[PDB]
Amino acid sequence: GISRDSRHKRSATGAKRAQFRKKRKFELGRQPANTKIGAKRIHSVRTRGGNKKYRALRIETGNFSWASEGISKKTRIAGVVYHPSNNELVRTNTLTKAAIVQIDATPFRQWFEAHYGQTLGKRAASAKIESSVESQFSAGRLYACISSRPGQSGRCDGYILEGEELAFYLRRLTAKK
Amino acid sequence: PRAPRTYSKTYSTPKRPYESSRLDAELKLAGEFGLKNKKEIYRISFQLSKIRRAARDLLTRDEKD
Amino acid sequence: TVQSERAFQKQPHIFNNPKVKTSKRTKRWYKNAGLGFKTPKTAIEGSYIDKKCPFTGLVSIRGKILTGTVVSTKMHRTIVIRRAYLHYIPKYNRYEKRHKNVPVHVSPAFRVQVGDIVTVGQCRPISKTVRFNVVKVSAA
Amino acid sequence: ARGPKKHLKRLAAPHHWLLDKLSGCYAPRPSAGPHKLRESLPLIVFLRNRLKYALNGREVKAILMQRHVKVDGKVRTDTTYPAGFMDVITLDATNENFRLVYDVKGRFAVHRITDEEASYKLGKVKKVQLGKKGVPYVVTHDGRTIRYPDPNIKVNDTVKIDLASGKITDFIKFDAGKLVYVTGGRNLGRIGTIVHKERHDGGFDLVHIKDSLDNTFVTRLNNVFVIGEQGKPYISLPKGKGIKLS
Amino acid sequence: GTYRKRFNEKARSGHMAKLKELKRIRNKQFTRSKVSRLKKKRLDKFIEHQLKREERKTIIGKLQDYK
RNA sequence: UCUGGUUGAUCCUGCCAGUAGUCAUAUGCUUGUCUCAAAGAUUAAGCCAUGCAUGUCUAAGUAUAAGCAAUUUAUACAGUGAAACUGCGAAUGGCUCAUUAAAUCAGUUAUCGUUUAUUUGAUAGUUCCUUACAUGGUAUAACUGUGGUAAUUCUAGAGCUAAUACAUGCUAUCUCGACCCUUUGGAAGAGAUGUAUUUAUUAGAUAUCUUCGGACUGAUGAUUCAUAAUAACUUUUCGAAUCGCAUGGCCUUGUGCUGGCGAUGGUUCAUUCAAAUUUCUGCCCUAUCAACUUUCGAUGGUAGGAUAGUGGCCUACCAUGGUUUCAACGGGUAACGGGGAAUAAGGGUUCGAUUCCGGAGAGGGAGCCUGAGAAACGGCUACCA
RNA sequence: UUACUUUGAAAAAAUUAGAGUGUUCAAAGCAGGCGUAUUGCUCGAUAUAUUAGCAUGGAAUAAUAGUAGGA
Repeated sequence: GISRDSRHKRSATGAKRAQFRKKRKFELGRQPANTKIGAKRIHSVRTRGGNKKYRALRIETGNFSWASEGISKKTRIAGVVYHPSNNELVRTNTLTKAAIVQIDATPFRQWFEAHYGQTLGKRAASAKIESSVESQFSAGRLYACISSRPGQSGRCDGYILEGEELAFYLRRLTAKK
Repeated sequence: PRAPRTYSKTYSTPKRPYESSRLDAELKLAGEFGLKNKKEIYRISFQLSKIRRAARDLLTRDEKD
Repeated sequence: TVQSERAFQKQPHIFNNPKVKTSKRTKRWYKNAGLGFKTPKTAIEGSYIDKKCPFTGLVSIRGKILTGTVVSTKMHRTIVIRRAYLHYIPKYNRYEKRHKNVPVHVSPAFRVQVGDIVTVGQCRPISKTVRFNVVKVSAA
Repeated sequence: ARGPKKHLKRLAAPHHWLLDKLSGCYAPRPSAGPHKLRESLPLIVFLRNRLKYALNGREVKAILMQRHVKVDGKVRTDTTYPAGFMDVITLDATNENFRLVYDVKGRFAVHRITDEEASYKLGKVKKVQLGKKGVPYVVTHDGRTIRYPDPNIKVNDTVKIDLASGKITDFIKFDAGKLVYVTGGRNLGRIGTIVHKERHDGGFDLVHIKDSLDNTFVTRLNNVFVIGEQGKPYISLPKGKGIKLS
Repeated sequence: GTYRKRFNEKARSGHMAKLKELKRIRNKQFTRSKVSRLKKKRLDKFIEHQLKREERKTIIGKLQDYK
């Protein structure tokens, strides 16, 4: 089905190129893995060389890193909120790169309690965090940008949205609601 | 899928093949030297033509080139 | 403005620590494209984000280098130049004029106007027709 | 083709093998190895067409499976192994060592070699790099990876390698005034001292060489190969010492 | 040549399909049997001559009433 | 490219006569020797009876053949070896030029934009961490037997038994060093310690005394490169339950400890044989073909998907762009491209399916499995003929 | 500054043009032979931008850039 040659497109001048060969194997494409949220389910695809490549069909958990603290914790992904390519992906809960998902916040706030001796909500300069991040902690979900390619590696790894990106995507969410 | 052996034509018919002076020339040569063929006389004349053409070009080139 | 798109434009893997307070509120990454091309201070102290700017993006300049005369500047961040050359017809023992319109990317760190002489360097395929990148602009 | 070729026609072969164009259609395609395809001498070409120690490929098999041939200290048994340039090929029953090195006419050249000279081998350090666990290595012109080199070894510098331990004995820098062998291109086999490295950026650095009759030519850095200092080649050159004449 | 007359179009079934599609997409710029043709032309001329005959006769009728 | 003819003779314009070759294409007659050599053509890349053209074993993966040799050291096996499992190859070679006119191709570049079986060189002690390693477990083939069918390299049910099949899995070394007494150092104590996948972060910068003996990171023209470190993550990898010849060193005389040559394998990195993209410039006839491309991706931007990877390659959301009288687009080609072949004084012109190189195809659309490598056709599937 | 010119590297073999050699001649084909071989001796093995790219030398031609004001 899918192939990705450049012999079936129009020319640069706007001409129609006649066919040159049959489709080749080294210009194949494969069917997208619309990775949704559910119990973990992952295919393995054999790729050029003998190289394995894991596709994710449904994945629940993920590894999310707090960049300002430089740490990483495994959390549970709740649901996709924003995605800059397709609000149909937002609707159907597809997990891709550059998606904006809400995650659980309990391991992050547990690490924060055990590391700074202070709860969240309701070494002080180190304990001080940002206001929107504190609001999300009080809410119970954290905004995090996915930065992995779950149709390729089968992992959903992201980073918690820090100040400037959080401001931009908060404006985006509030304007698009 | 071999390499081609090279062959080459060893003689060459002259420009005007029928001419009384050249016919009597080849009669003189064939009867005097015991030949049998205009093929043989054209063989020798072709060799001499090649030689004299090479010599003429080396004349026209510069001395001590 | 910088954030005029649906996604957040950024320099990838370049991170500005929020707990660390410094003077320059962003952290910008810039390189020099070699070959004696002076990187512009507008690209050093700019504010744009461009994946294909040869001084700030992930694009190398390598191999061939051309110069051209700009023809059209109507599409976003790419121009079209026109190289001219003299082809030689050995039958008629004289020449003829020809031209090839090569489309080429331009960084937002440059200001081209239709008519000047630019110098472009070959990079990896940016788009369908864009394989070069404007690296040194000169007026006329 | 849908994969790698395994055959080589007779006229497709590299010219300097001196393979005569009637004894068949195929020439020993040299197997993958240390040296590149267009500048390698298979052992069948060396033993049969050059030394005349064999009359057939079956006799070359008989010799190699008898385990007489050693190429750089180690036994080879593949008859199309790519023995390249600056190689040591020892035949023990014949008591000969051969340095493979080019002649002036552009072809390879048997060089009879004694034991004390066969014990080592030059190699053009071509890629110096930092490997895993933070160790440095050099990659010479025959694939030889040598971890832990001297810190002053750079690209394009000759390294004299002790064979029986695979180690770096010493090295020869790349400066003007060294003795330079030329390996590829039109002038290959012309041993001359290097005068000036004309250096461009992104292009190819040319090299101006001047040899003993004070004749001057230009090659590329890819074809230049440093041997030794002025008048002191580390190896023994073939006859004529690499001088092109009239 | 793209549009020749081959030997076996019944074997060149799919070949002719892709060629016809190519011709359509190419000459979209422009769009966006001879004996039978002679019989068609002479048929049109004959039926037109008969219409000329009938209209001639009714004009004769018109003028003979109008005199 | 020339010669002959008008008229008393002469010059140009004319008319006629005369002349040519062609590995050109058919064809006719003749044809003894020696050497050498080719062996397509209906614009039919139209159709095939039969036969063959791809298989493979070393001392070194698996033999209880109810195979053979007896027989002499071999009561686990040991020689040779059908069959079958396993490994590799079948992706090269051979044929043909149907398609394709900036396409293939030629010369020139790039990969700081990727995959690579093999070959070659390097490479991995992680010691401990609470409840078999003198070496775990399942099956299945071939085989024995019971059968089906008009038929094919069809195979079903039942009983065995193996692995380099398949699936599991455990087996100290550095730094500092108080002391001591001094050499030949050895020492209480303090401290550290795999790869692989994915993400986040960090580094990867470089305009005075003497006991004369001793103390006061790299590369490129250029990188987010090589490399290192931190925190976690994984339906998660690897870190040898393999094989041949020999039998030496030890001794607490245990059938205890150690040990040579070499075969297969395996993570990463480099190399080689490659592969895919890729930059400049170059194609025959056509203007009584002047506008063409964009719904159906045409030109660019951003994000994602997909791929080995770049990329409108594809999906979104966006701007309205791109080519052309320097000939775009579309048409014709009895168009595979090139090295090359013929000819003339030079210039040119005409051939090039055809011994080498490259591309494409296997009756024609389409699709895939295995594999490092195929959109394979002496592989498989569906359609048409 | 470029065009244009000079030179150099690059333009696979086979083909072509050349040099050697008594295949019995020839069309072809191929690339040493002697020695006191314990240290040497002899000859030949060259050329083929036709445009693009790369490097280089220029004194013409043809385009192409750059003195002025005030006190």
